[PDB]
Amino acid sequence: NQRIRIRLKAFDHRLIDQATAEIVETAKRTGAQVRGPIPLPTRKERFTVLISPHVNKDARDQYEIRTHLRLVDIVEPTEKTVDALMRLDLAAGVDVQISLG
Amino acid sequence: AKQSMKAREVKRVALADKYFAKRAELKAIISDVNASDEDRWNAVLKLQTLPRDSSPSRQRNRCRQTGRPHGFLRKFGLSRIKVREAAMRGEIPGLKKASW
Amino acid sequence: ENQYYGTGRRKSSAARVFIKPGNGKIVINQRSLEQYFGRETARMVVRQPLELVDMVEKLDLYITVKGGGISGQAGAIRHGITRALMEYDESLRSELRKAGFVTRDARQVERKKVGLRKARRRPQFSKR
Amino acid sequence: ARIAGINIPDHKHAVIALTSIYGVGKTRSKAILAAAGIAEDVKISELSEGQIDTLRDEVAKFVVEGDLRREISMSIKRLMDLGCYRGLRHRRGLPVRGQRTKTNARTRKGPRKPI
Amino acid sequence: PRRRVIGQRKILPDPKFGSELLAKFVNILMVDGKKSTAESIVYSALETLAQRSGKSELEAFEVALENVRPTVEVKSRRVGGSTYQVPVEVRPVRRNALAMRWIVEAARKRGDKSMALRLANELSDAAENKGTAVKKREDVHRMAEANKAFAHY
Amino acid sequence: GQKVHPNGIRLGIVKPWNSTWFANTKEFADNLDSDFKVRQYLTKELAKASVSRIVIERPAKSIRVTIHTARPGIVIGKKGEDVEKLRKVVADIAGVPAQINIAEVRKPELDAKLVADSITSQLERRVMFRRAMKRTVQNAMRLGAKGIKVEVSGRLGGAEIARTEWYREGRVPLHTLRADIDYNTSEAHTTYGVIGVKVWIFKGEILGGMA
Amino acid sequence: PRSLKKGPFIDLHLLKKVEKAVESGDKKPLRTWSRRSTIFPNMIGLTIAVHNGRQHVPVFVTDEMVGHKLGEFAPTRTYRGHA
RNA sequence: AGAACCUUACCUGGUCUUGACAUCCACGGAAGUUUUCAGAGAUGAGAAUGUGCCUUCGGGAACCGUGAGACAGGUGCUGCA
RNA sequence: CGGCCGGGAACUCAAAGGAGACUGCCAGUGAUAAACUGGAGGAAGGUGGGGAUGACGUCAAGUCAUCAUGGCCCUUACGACCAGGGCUACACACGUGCUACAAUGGCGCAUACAAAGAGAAGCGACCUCGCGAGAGCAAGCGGACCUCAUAAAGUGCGUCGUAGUCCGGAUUGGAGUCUGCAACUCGACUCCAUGAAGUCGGAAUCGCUAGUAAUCGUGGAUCAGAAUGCCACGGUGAAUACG
Ligand SMILES: [Mg+2]
Ligand SMILES: [Mg+2]
Ligand SMILES: [Mg+2]
Ligand SMILES: [Mg+2]
Ligand SMILES: [Mg+2]
Ligand SMILES: [Mg+2]
Ligand SMILES: [Mg+2]
Ligand SMILES: [Mg+2]
Ligand SMILES: [Mg+2]
Ligand SMILES: [Mg+2]
Ligand SMILES: [Mg+2]
Ligand SMILES: [Mg+2]
Ligand SMILES: [Mg+2]
Ligand SMILES: [Mg+2]
Ligand SMILES: [Mg+2]
Ligand SMILES: [Mg+2]
Ligand SMILES: [Mg+2]
Ligand SMILES: [Mg+2]
Ligand SMILES: [Mg+2]
Ligand SMILES: [Mg+2]
Ligand SMILES: [Mg+2]
Ligand SMILES: [Mg+2]
Ligand SMILES: [Mg+2]
Ligand SMILES: [Mg+2]
Ligand SMILES: [Mg+2]
Ligand SMILES: [Mg+2]
Ligand SMILES: [Mg+2]
Ligand SMILES: [Mg+2]
Ligand SMILES: [Mg+2]
Ligand SMILES: [Mg+2]
Ligand SMILES: [Mg+2]
Ligand SMILES: [Mg+2]
Repeated sequence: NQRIRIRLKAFDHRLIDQATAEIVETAKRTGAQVRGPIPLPTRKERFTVLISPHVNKDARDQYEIRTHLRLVDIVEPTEKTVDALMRLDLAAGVDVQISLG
Repeated sequence: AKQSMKAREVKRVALADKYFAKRAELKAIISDVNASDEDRWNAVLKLQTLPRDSSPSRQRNRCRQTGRPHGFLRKFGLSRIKVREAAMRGEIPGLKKASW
Repeated sequence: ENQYYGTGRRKSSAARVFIKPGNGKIVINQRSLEQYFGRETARMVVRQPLELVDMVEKLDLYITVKGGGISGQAGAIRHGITRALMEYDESLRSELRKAGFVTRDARQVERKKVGLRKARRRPQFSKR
Repeated sequence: ARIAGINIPDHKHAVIALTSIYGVGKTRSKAILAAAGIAEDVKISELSEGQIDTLRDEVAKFVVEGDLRREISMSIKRLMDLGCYRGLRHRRGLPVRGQRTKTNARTRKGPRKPI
Repeated sequence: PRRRVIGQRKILPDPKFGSELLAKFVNILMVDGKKSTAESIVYSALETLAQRSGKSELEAFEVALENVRPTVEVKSRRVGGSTYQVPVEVRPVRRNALAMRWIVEAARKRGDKSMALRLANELSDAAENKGTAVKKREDVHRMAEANKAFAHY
Repeated sequence: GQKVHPNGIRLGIVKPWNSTWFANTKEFADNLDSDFKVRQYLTKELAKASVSRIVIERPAKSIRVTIHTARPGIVIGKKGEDVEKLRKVVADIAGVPAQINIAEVRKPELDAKLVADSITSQLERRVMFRRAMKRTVQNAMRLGAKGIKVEVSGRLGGAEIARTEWYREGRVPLHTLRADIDYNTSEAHTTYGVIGVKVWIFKGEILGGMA
Repeated sequence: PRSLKKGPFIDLHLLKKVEKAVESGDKKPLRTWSRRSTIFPNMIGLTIAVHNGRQHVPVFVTDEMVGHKLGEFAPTRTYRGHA
C-alpha cells in the first residue's frame, strides 16, 4: 500500500506543532508506522507600507505573514489507523492537505 | 473616492465578465497564425465593435473599504492605510510587525 | 582511519572537511585545489592551518563547500580544517587559537534599511 | 586604402579599419570581411590590392557614403514636407522621439543660451 | 573621536612575502575592493622592480619607503587668535602610511602604459630620489622647516 | 510623538489575533472582505448590547463568530431567538454557513473597549468630560486594574480650540512587550464634532507568554 | 509599431464612412474623432476633419500620407513661444 | 507600490435630471439570451429568443422599466472648528 | 559515472524547543564603592552585531483629496454619462539619481562560486523556427520537487597601446517584436546605420567608524504592457580617527 502524506500549513508554530503531535501520536497508538514530523521550509512573505497618509515617504511599516509547513508521512496504512485519524479532529485554522500515493 | 467612481468599477467588472468568451475567441482568431486573412479582418472589426469597458485591462483595482486608486495590495485587497489599521487591530491573520 | 570531521562557516558559506592520514592531497568538490581556486590568496588561506600545525604533507583532506563566493568558501574551508585538526589531536588548541583560526568570524551583510540607499549610506542632503 | 573615396587607416585591424566607412558598422564590417574571406585581425598592411578589390565588391553591395547621407536627408525632407508632427519637431529642432522637453534636451536644443 | 578609544584593525600578511607593509600597500592601491587586481599589480611591480634594481625582493620596496617617509608635517592650529601652522612630528605608523599613499598617488599620476610599469618606474625614481613622491616629501619638509618658529604652538 | 499601537506591537507575544484562520492567496482577500462586512453588521446591530470583541474563525467551509459581550441576555433573547436571527443573517453575509457563540466578559470595567464606549456614550449624552474619565479610572482601579489611562481629545465641552487631556493611575508600561495592556478607542460624535477617547488598561505581565 | 501579423488598424465607423463617401463621390469633409486610425490608400483625396480636442482640423489626405496615423496630422498643443 | 484609453479629479464638445450610487411608494413585465440600423460614443429605434423559484394557489420574492416625492450626490471652501 | 539507485540517519540543511555571556574568574587603577584598562578561558567580552520599540511636550507642522466629522455652499448643477485632448508643453532656474570621461579598461573565447523571493485569467521548461526582441508545439508546477534562472564582478588566453580611440553612448533615419479595443501626441524592447557633449569638473557642499564606504549582479510590490525610483538579497571588500 502507498503511504499517505499529510501537509499541515499554519500561521502559528505552536498550534501547528500541537496538531502535528496529535496526528503522529494517534498514528503511533493505532499501530501505524509514521515517519514524521518533517519541518519543511517556512515561507515568509513581507510587505512594506507607508504609514503616513500624506507625503513623509520615509515613514514605513514592514509586516510579515509567516507560513509554517509540517509533513507527516504514514507508511503502511491500516483501516484501524485511518478510522482513528478520521475520528480525530484537529485545531481549526490549520490547513491539512492529504496526498495519497 | 466618489460613489460614482465605485459604481463605475462595478459596472466595468460586470461587462468584463459578460463579454469574456467573445473577447477570448475573437482575440484567438485575430492572432491565429494559420487563419484566413479576411476572417482575421472581420474578427478585428468585431472586436472593435465590442464594448470598450468589456476589456479586462480597463479596470483598476481599488481599495475594497475606501476606494483609493493608489497603493493597492492584491494579497489583502486594501490600501496601505486600511491595511495598517486592520493589522494593528489584529483582523488580518498572521500579519505582524517584523524585524530582521 | 578515523575520518576526523569538521564543519566550517564563513559569511554565507558552509564547508564539510574530512581529514584522513596519508599523503598531502586536497580534493575540493571533486576538483583539485588549483582548479577550484584560481586565486592564490584563497589557495594560501586554505593552506594556512596545515602549515601552522606543520602536518601538511601527512594528511589528505577532502572538502565539500556550498554557498558564498571565493573568499567566503576559502574561509569556511580554513575554519573547518581548524576544527578537524582539533578533532585529530586537541593538543593544537593553544597554537591554533593564538593564530586566530579557531574563531568563527561573525561579520555579515547588514540589512538594507528604510530611508537609506544602502545599509548605512544616506541620500544626499541639500540645505536649500 | 581607398574605399568609396575614403582613406581607410593602414595601421588598424581590418574590421575596425573598415568601420570608418559611413554606413559600415562593426556588424556590417564583420559581414563584409567574412563574405570576402579575409581575417578580421590582419591590418591593411599585408593586404594585396586584389583583396582590396574583393572588399570593394562586398562594400559595393551595401549603400554607403553620399548615397546613404542622401537617403537620410531625403527621409527627413519627406517627413518635413508631409507636415506631420515629426516634421514639425524636425523643423523646431526639438526631440522628435518623444523625449521630455522641460529639461535635459540639450543634445537636440544645442548648447544653452541664457535668457 | 571624543572618547579617544580606537582599536587598530589587524590586517593579514600578504600571501606571497608575508609582509604587513605589503598588505597595507595592496590595500592602499586597491580600488572598489578589487583586491585580486591590486594584488596582481603589486606583485608584478615588485617583480620588475627587483629585476631592474638587482637586489632582494623586499629591500627595494623598503628603500623607496625610506626615501619617501616624512618625519614632520604641518597641522593647522588656532592657539592665540592666530591661524598658526604647527610642525608636528608624525608617529611611525603614520609615516609609513603617508609614504605608501604618496607612492601610490605618484604612480597613478604617471604617463606609462600600465599600472605595474608606472609603479615600478615610480619606485625606481623614488629609490634614486628623482620622482613625484620624493618631491612631495621634500616640499613638506621644506614647509615645516620654514615655520619651525611655531613648533610649540 | 507618535506611538505604536499597543495591541499591534504585542500581537503574537501576549495578545491573540481577533481573526484566526488560514487561507491561500486565492481567497485571503475575500475572507478579509467578508470579515469586515460581518463585523460591521454585527457591531451596528449590537451597538446597544455591550459587545466587546468579535472573533471570527473560518472552520472549513463555515464561519464561527464569537461575540464577547458584557450583556449576554440581551444578545441571546428569549430562548435563543436573537442568536438565531443574527446567525441567519451572518450566514447570508458570509455565503458559507455560520454559527454564533457568546462569551461574557465578567468585569466590563476592565475592558478597554467597553470603558471607551461608556465614556463616549456619556460625552454624547452631555456629561462633564473630567467627571466621566475620572469616574472610569476610579471604577477600573476599584475592580482591580493594575493600571489605567484615559485620554480624551478634541473640542471638550464645545470649546472652539480643541485640547487633549488624559488621566493615569497605577502603572502602564507601554515599552514592556511582555506587559498585558488592553488598549482600545472610541469616537463620540457630538454637536461640535468628533471627540476621540483612547483607553489603556494594564492588567499584569506575562512571562511564559503562551502567545 | 503594431505587429504585422495583426494588420493595420482602422476604426469600423471610419471605414464605413469613407467607404460610403468614396463610392458616392461625396466631397463633404468627414468629421472624425478617430486619431488612431491608419490612413489607407482608398481615402486618398478625401478631406478628413480630425479632432484635436478643441476643434476638428481639415487634412487633405494625399498619396504620401498612406500608412501614417490620422492623429499624426493634427497638433494638439499650441506653442507660440515664451519670449 | 508605476497617467495611451481606464485611472482622472482638468479642457472641448455631445448629453441626463428622484438621478451614476440608496431607502421608501405605485404600476407594468421573470430575468436573461441573439441579431439590425442610426450615432464618435453615451443612448434611441427596434426585432427574435425568452415564462425562472416558493407558490399556505391569496399571491409573493429576485430582477427590469416607468411615475411623484422625501432625498441622493459633491475629489466643492475651512487642517486656524 | 549523474545521489542516479539500492541503500544510511553520519554531515550540510530544514524548523521547534533548549544551553551559552553575566566584569562570572585573574591582575592592575579607583575612595574598603561604582567604574575603567589589560589577561586567561571562550564561537563570541564587556550593550557580541542588526532591527522593532519614539517620555512629558514644541512647531495652530502636514493631511477636510484614503477615511469619519462640525459649520458653510450647489441641486436640470460645483451632481451624472460619453468621445477626443491634458497631466508628457519649453527661452530658463533649482533638487535628486543613472551613464561616462577610459588601460585597476574596452572587445572576443573558455570557465567558477551566491543569497533572498514569485507563480494558476500565473511561472512557463524541452524540441523546431527566427541574427534579435520573440513565435509554434507544449512537460511540469498552488511548488525544498516544476519554471522564472545562464548571476555579474573574478579567473585563464588574445587583441587594442593613450587616441576624443576598438573610450562614450546621446541624438537621429530605416526595418521590426510584444502587450493591449487601440502604442500619432504618448510604451517597452530588438536589429541595421549615425558616434553630441565629455579628456575628472569654481566657490561651495554631502555620505560614511567594518563586512561599513566603494564596486557588481539578483529578486519583489505596484502592473495587460510601462523603473536609472522604492523595498529586499547576496559577491569582492578598504582608508582613517594624532586629537
Ligand atoms: Mg515558495
Ligand atoms: Mg464618499
Ligand atoms: Mg491598469
Ligand atoms: Mg583569546
Ligand atoms: Mg517617456
Ligand atoms: Mg514611529
Ligand atoms: Mg486620460
Ligand atoms: Mg461640459
Ligand atoms: Mg495642525
Ligand atoms: Mg488634526
Ligand atoms: Mg497651517
Ligand atoms: Mg480659518
Ligand atoms: Mg579578553
Ligand atoms: Mg528600549
Ligand atoms: Mg464638486
Ligand atoms: Mg476620458
Ligand atoms: Mg507628473
Ligand atoms: Mg551611479
Ligand atoms: Mg585586458
Ligand atoms: Mg559599455
Ligand atoms: Mg536572470
Ligand atoms: Mg572577464
Ligand atoms: Mg564602445
Ligand atoms: Mg549600434
Ligand atoms: Mg570636445
Ligand atoms: Mg583620457
Ligand atoms: Mg571616477
Ligand atoms: Mg560612530
Ligand atoms: Mg544595484
Ligand atoms: Mg513581479
Ligand atoms: Mg510590470
Ligand atoms: Mg551589498
